[PDB]
Amino acid sequence: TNVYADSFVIRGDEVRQIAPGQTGKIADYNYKLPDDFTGCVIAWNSNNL
Amino acid sequence: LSRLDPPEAEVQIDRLITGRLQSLQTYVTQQLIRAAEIRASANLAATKM
Amino acid sequence: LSRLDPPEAEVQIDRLITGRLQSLQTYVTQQLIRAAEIRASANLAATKM
Repeated sequence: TNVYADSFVIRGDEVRQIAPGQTGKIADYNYKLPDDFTGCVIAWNSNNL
Repeated sequence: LSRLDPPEAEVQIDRLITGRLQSLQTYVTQQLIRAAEIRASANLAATKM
Repeated sequence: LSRLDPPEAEVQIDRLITGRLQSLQTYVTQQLIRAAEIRASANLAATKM
C-alpha cells in the first residue's frame, strides 16, 4: 500500500551509511530513516550521465 | 541506555527480560508452594482448635 | 511465512516457541496448583460425607 520512492544521487563514500538507525553526515542532517520502517534501498553507479 | 543504541541493545534487553521473568515464575511458584504447605497446616490447626 | 525466508525468521520463531512454552508451563503449574488445592478439599468433603 502507498508506494513512495525517494530518489537522489550521492557519492560512494556515503552510500554504505544510509541505513535505518545509524548516524553520520547524511543520515543525521539530510534524511531520517525510521527504525520501525520497512522498505528497500537500491543504489547503482551512473557514470554515463 | 548509555551503552548502546536501542536497536542492538534490544537483544540484551530481551535476555534481561527473560531471566527476570523466569526468576519471578520460580519465586511465585515457591511462594505458592509454601502457601499450599501452610494451607493444610492451617486447616490442621483449625481442626485442633 | 510470508514475512521472511526460513533462515532469518527462525530466530523469531524461536522466541515464539520460548514464550508459548513458558506460558504453557505457567498455566499447567497453576492448573495443578488448583488441582492440589481441590485435592485436600475433596478428601475433606469425603471425610465429612
